[PDB]
Amino acid sequence: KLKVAINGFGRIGRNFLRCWHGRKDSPLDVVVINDAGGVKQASHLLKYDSILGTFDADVKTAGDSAISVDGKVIKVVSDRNPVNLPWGDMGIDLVIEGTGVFVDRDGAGKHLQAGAKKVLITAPGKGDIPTYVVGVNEEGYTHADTIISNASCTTNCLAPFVKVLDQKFGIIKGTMTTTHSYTGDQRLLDASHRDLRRARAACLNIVPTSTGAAKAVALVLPNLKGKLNGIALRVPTPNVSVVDLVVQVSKKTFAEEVNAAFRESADNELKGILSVCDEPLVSIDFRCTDVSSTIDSSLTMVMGDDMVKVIAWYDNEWGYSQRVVDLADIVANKWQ
Amino acid sequence: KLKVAINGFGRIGRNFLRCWHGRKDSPLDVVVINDAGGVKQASHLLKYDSILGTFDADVKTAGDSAISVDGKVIKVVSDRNPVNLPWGDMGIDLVIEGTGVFVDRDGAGKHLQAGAKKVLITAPGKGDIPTYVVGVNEEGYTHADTIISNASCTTNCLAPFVKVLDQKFGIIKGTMTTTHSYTGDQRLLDASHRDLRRARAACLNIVPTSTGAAKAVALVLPNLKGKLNGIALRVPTPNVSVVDLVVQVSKKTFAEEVNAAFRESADNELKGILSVCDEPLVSIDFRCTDVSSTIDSSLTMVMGDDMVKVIAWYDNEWGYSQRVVDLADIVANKWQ
Amino acid sequence: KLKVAINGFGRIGRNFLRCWHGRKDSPLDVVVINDAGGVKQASHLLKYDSILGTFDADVKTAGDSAISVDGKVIKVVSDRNPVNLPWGDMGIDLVIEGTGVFVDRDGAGKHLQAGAKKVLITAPGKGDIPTYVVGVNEEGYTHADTIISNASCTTNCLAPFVKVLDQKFGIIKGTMTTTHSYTGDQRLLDASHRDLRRARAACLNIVPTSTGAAKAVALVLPNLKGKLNGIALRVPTPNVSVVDLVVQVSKKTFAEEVNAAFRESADNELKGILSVCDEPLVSIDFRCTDVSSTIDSSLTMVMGDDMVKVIAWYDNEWGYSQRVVDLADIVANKWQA
Amino acid sequence: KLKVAINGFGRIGRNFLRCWHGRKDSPLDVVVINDAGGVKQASHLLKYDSILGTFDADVKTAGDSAISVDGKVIKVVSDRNPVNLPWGDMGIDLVIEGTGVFVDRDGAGKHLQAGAKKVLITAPGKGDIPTYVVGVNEEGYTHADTIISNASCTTNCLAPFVKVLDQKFGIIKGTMTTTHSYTGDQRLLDASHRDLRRARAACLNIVPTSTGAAKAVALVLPNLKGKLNGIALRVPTPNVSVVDLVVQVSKKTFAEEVNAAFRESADNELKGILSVCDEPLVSIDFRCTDVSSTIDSSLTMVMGDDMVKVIAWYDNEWGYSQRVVDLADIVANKWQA
Ligand SMILES: NC(=O)C1=CN([C@@H]2O[C@H](COP(=O)(O)OP(=O)(O)OC[C@H]3O[C@@H](n4cnc5c(N)ncnc54)[C@H](OP(=O)(O)O)[C@@H]3O)[C@@H](O)[C@H]2O)C=CC1
Ligand SMILES: NC(=O)C1=CN([C@@H]2O[C@H](COP(=O)(O)OP(=O)(O)OC[C@H]3O[C@@H](n4cnc5c(N)ncnc54)[C@H](OP(=O)(O)O)[C@@H]3O)[C@@H](O)[C@H]2O)C=CC1
Ligand SMILES: NC(=O)C1=CN([C@@H]2O[C@H](COP(=O)(O)OP(=O)(O)OC[C@H]3O[C@@H](n4cnc5c(N)ncnc54)[C@H](OP(=O)(O)O)[C@@H]3O)[C@@H](O)[C@H]2O)C=CC1
Ligand SMILES: NC(=O)C1=CN([C@@H]2O[C@H](COP(=O)(O)OP(=O)(O)OC[C@H]3O[C@@H](n4cnc5c(N)ncnc54)[C@H](OP(=O)(O)O)[C@@H]3O)[C@@H](O)[C@H]2O)C=CC1
Repeated sequence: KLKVAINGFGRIGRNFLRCWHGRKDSPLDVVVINDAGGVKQASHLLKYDSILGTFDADVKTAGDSAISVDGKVIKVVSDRNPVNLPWGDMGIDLVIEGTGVFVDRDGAGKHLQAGAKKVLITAPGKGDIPTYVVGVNEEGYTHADTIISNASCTTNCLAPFVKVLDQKFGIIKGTMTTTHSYTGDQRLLDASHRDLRRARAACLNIVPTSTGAAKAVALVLPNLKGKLNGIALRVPTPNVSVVDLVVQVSKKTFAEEVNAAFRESADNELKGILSVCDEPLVSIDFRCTDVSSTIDSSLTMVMGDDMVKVIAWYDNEWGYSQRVVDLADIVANKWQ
Repeated sequence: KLKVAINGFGRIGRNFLRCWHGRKDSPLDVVVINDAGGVKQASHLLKYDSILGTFDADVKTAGDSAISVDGKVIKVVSDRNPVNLPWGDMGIDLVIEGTGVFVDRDGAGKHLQAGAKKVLITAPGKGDIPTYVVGVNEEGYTHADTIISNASCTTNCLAPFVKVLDQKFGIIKGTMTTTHSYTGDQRLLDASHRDLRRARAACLNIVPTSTGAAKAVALVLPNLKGKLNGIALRVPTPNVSVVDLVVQVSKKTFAEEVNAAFRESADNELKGILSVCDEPLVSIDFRCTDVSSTIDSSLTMVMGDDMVKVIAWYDNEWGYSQRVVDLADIVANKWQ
Repeated sequence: KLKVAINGFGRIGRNFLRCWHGRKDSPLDVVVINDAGGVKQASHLLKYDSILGTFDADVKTAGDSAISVDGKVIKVVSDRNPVNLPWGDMGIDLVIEGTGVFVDRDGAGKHLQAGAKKVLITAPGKGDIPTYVVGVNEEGYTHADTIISNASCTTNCLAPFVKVLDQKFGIIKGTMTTTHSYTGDQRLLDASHRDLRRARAACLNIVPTSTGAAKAVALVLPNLKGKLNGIALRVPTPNVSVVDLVVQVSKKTFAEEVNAAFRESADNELKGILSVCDEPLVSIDFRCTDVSSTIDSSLTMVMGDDMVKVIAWYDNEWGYSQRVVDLADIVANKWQA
Repeated sequence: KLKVAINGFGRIGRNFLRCWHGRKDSPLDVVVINDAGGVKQASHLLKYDSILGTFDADVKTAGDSAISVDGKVIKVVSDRNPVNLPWGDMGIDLVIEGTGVFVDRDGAGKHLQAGAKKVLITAPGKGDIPTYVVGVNEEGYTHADTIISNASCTTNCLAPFVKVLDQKFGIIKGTMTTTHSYTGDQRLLDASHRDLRRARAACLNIVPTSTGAAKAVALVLPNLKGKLNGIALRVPTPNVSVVDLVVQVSKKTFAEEVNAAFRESADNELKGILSVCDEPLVSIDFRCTDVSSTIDSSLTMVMGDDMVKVIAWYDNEWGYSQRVVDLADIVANKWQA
């Protein structure tokens, strides 16, 4: 019931399509896809995936202008410049901007120029762009918004439980470290990169790198402005990441009280977004989890009664993608 | 000038031998080695190493009771039970206990029974065993000690800079997380293990696990008793690890002041033990570093003036081994 | 029907249970497991798998003596010594031996001493033990065999299509190499091992190691006695392997014909055993394939009309386990004691 | 002596510089580098290497136009378009082309348009470009060749011992497979790529991919035209590869004899090019070996007296680079313009 266009059929673009496919009675209708790769490439890389495994659905080529998924057809275009896109011609209502290169208002606006009605950036938007994290501040959304951001994968894992920590105990200050799976932005072997660390062989190193999730939390949760900072450590795993948040709170507490606070939310206002796991699991066990963040309850610690340490897992590819579909769903429900 | 016996020719045992080999005018004399493996195995695995690379020295078999290194001969025995060892027969002064199974007083004492004069455990000693970290409290050592511990690799990285942080700013409370390279204690593929997490495929997961380094710091630095706790995250790298320490201090400070405090120590009382790196490096760049801990100066952060976050690198195998040689050197210099 | 006991709940042991669980109207009944690790461990590792993913079934501990899967309770014992197992007491018909330590008659025989009626080794048997490969020589099995072998994962991948090659082109001689994923027998980090190459860090090296798969093929395809040989190259992947076979055939041929020969068999004789893939895929795309061998068609080459090169993929864990289930199924159907 | 310019400071480009740096009394003088990434980047990546380790030399930036290694200053420029390079202005004699994008005459020719006197491609040339393999056909090079190719890392590993086999046993036909470490052309995570197999996550798969190494061997050893073929299997290791060759030889032989043949050549003809290792080693033990091919003796097999299987290791980065240095050395010694 809503014409959606996928701009950039990469990890997020493909995960998004498969996430959408699995939804029941979806308000969205993916009609077109744009990628620098060919049509035979789109179908091949959509059907076979080194992380999600083979797609359980009939995926084949539909000529040279489209692909087929369980019968349904989806147009396939290719144009590095968004302005030259048939968005208007097709009456595209929403464009899923997942190229990683059109994050500001100028770049992302080119979709609007091409005739698109609205755009959702699958990443933090630079400049003055409204960003939303489902379960944290999506209510602030309004159809009047033509360009919106769904933040980063890390921000979607952090915001949900930081919100609980702040409402229940009151965060004073804090730092975070995310031991993150490597991503396409890194190099397979030591090679040129503006970030001299991300330039190093990704499957061979623990790669420290900056993160904006810490400060970005303040966007969706104003009360946290200037209260958090952090860094990231990219490690040799292909997917699934973990956040290590340490905060000083105003109200004294203890490990199990903190955990119970998370469970209360997980069962109510954050059901489907936040989860608490009591099992002694490892990263691979969290692949394909729909929630944005899963607290490893047994790792929660409190030092000196007011320094809380929380460990939360998140499938950076799949989990975030479900959040993209959710935000897109909201756009379709609060339309015109 | 001191008969040393290597009990357990594993990662630490082999690294220790190669570390010792590189020392100039060493007070130590490695005369014997004991391992569950054969003689041809000891020489092969000593000469070829997937982490340290090929040993630059002539290593060959010396029959069925010894091996040869650059000409020098070293006896090779094999006996799972230490009591049945020719320590007394050879007049062994010090035994480098690196089997990982004789960590308490009963088990490690068996070396003394076999005729050994003293034992140095290359790991935290369980029970009432004096533990020392060079550069932190080695002065407390006395020849009267028959069984001593050199703590863990993590404790040797943490203690050095925690000592500086506490003397210069006064630690109130803190938590730590070590993103650690996998070790032999983990499983290559999901298999039986008392620790249900360490039981999972090590090259495929981020594996949370308990650590005693946090509490162990209190042994070598009494003032820290009950002030720190922490966890470990084993990741898919074969060697080199990193500590992420967050502490609340009494004296307000800022990132560069903290770094300068580390440099001051690195240049004086902690020269050779602690180091500060201003380069934007990654884990592989710290392999074979002799220091116990290297602060990544650009990652240092301070939140709200009294919450300090420090990131320090350490070669868990090689770096720790140099510390083993150092403690052994001390034992030889404060002998009888 | 058949009372089955699993001895050694490792990769194959757990892949076996899950393989069995997926079968419909199984003639087998897994009633007990001998896990050295314990009940909590058996339940946890069965539920969570780094390769197979989370078992889609309700798995929990049952008291301190068993576990349950979707309600079916399975007893759990722990004795490293087979002779002390309550096999006779429980009336165990078939013991699935997947410890990797009781691969010879004296070892496996211990299960018989404990009362089990028959033992099936999930690996090449050592010595005079009959070995079978489903799709190649299973018909040779008889209820009289007290100790059988299901061969290795490599033999199960090779034998099937080698059989097609031989009967269709006549194999004169040949050699093969398997680029194999690492396994529990290798070392995570450089450490003691009888095989000085397997002693080296598995996730960091290309590790050459001997293989009996080539010779083992003669045990199931007598016609190829002393005609094949080869080695293995253990590489840094957790599961799924690939065999590279180069044979000199009597009949001059060409790639397209060789592939066509495989397709015929795959569609008939070896349906469910051998497969042919025309897609340009990679190792991971073959995880959880039930067949024991999948020919990569586009890689088939023929040099000088008589030198054939074949590349076949195989899930050394899941595909092999499915075969162990099939062989056990034959033991049940051929039973009648 | 020879004014050398490095175009493309990638894995080979940097391995080259370090290889050159280790040489004594080199006839080459590296005076400029064209790095798209910049000066700080060229200096940093030259100093810190995830595979080679930290360069044991004082490496720093020099102003904003150059870098220096142990005091020797090397200019750095950045133009993705070769035609605009100051080659003529600097009087560059030889351009080391390691970008992987100017592998044909029209591409490499751009360096000549910019004033360089000669171009040496660190990869198979596309089209009518003469290609050489040090130890096999270097003597065929003449100063008249303006654009040459040093072939691929796989061709440099195969050719050398294939030459020994052919002249000592006569190769009738053959096929090979190289279990190759991944390279920058593969994708870190599933992503767009002309080669649908190379598009797949490199550290997570066994990736089959085509190779020209077999055919390329004919360019340096004419005698083997149309006699060999093969493929490549990219595996999860960062560096070092291994070639698996299976050939049918005219003269009946046996493993011990084949190995002995390699040792003779290694000790004479191909000393410093071919080597023979009797140790049971693994991939990592061959990092930084100067030879371009090391025969794993204990793995040599012969099936039916005429089917020979050879396994040879090679550091596709460092060994190849050392060869690029040698070929450049021949350009200098054979110069005289
Ligand atoms: N991976 C993850 O865990 C998450 C990523 N994100 C964000 O999503 C974005 C993309 O990331 P990710 O999918 O991971 O990375 P990928 O590189 O896998 O996806 C980016 C895609 O953009 C495509 N592309 C680039 N330019 C164009 C263009 N101009 N027109 C059409 N297609 C184009 C690229 O095609 P080609 O390959 O041909 O160059 C590539 O397929 C980034 O903003 C990232 O931060 C957010 C959450 C999670
Ligand atoms: N790796 C690292 O980063 C560090 C490890 N350590 C500590 O050092 C110890 C060993 O660790 P590590 O070297 O890493 O592990 P390894 O398993 O590589 O070394 C342990 C060795 O003990 C040998 N061994 C076991 N029992 C005996 C015995 N009874 N007699 C003779 N030899 C025996 C084992 O032989 P076999 O393999 O035949 O069973 C193995 O070679 C542990 O205490 C560990 O915590 C401390 C600092 C750093
Ligand atoms: N992995 C694969 O791809 C294939 C393996 N195989 C074969 O199957 C066998 C096992 O291999 P795999 O599962 O891979 O390896 P694992 O090591 O994962 O399994 C072996 C199991 O045997 C258990 N065990 C050892 N001794 C005993 C005992 N005495 N009593 C009870 N349990 C015991 C071990 O327990 P613990 O860990 O407590 O020591 C371990 O769980 C081998 O014969 C192997 O060659 C065949 C086909 C495929
Ligand atoms: N790696 C190995 O094992 C071997 C590789 N080779 C061959 O060498 C070549 C390069 O391979 P490799 O070093 O491995 O790969 P890399 O990608 O690491 O090196 C290629 C380099 O070319 C640079 N580059 C691209 N275009 C230009 C340009 N127009 N001007 C200046 N610099 C440019 C790239 O810069 P940037 O990253 O900024 O895009 C990159 O640094 C290929 O021909 C390859 O087949 C041969 C033997 C061995």
